[PDB]
Amino acid sequence: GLMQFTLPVRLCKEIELFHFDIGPFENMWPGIFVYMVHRSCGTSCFELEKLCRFIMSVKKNYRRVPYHNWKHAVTVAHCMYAILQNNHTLFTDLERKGLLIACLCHDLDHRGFSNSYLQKFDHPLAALYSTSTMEQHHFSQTVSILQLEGHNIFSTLSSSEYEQVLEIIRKAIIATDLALYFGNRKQLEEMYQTGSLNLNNQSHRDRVIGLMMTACDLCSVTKLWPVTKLTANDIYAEFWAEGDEMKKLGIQPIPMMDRDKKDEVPQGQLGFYNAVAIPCYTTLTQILPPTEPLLKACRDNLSQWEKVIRGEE
Ligand SMILES: CCCNC(=O)c1c(C(=O)OCC)cnn1C
Ligand SMILES: [Mg+2]
Ligand SMILES: [Zn+2]
Repeated sequence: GLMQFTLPVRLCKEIELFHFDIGPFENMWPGIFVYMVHRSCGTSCFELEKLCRFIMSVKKNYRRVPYHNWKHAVTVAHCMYAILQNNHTLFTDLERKGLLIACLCHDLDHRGFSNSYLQKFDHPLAALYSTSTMEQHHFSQTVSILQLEGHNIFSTLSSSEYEQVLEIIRKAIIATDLALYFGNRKQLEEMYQTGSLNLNNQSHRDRVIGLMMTACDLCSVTKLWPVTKLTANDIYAEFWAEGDEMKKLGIQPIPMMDRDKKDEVPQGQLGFYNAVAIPCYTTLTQILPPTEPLLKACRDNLSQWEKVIRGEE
């Protein structure tokens, strides 16, 4: 009850910043996650005992893949923590609870492969879920861990509060499906420029939360250059493994995933910053002006990728 989580001074200070890196000590990441929940939500909102058991079942159900791992889960929850703390009054007690758990859970049981590879492989998950294949699985794994004896961190919500939070978490996780991002940000762009955007309109909140999810999911592009640069290696380790599996099915992969075309990464990053990241943080900043640091950090890293092509590194 009177049990707080305290961090070392540098973590205590740096964690509040968008660009915070959770460091290489895995055994600290749970404490970091609880610290974020307690400051974002209250020391009340979850029974510590039940949270601590949920966090470890969640950790256990992430795999040892180069990028889509437990570290990704906590980095993505941290970025949601920075957004929610810089936009205090805009979000309800339940949204704050739901989104942090959504972000920790959003890639549960990822195998390091795209929705596309499953479809070409004809993986059984591509039969059970025709769109947002991994993402329907991720929410499905979430609900399974919530159903374990001593794991319902939501036990003390009213019945209708329970269905509201599992609905926030489902929309939140599904929205991390990048095929859905393009449409969602188009509709948010138009609604803010024709001025019809209304944060009291549930279908509008849904879209805004969805963009937040995309923004947190992508947030390795908003870190300091050396973090972003080293994360890019992990991301390409999964992409080239997938490309190798595409070749194994006798399909030529897109160049992004072809490890022979390692030369074109810097140009592939420019495409992704221009086509996805910058448009994402731009529209986010417009709706939530305190998220600007993410835009500024993204533009800086766009700049750094340009210097790699110009042969300046
Ligand atoms: C699979 C997740 C979607 N993409 C990314 O998260 C990403 C990329 C990328 O997609 O690059 C494509 C050439 C580059 N940096 N980051 C964070
Ligand atoms: Mg995902
Ligand atoms: Zn993710």
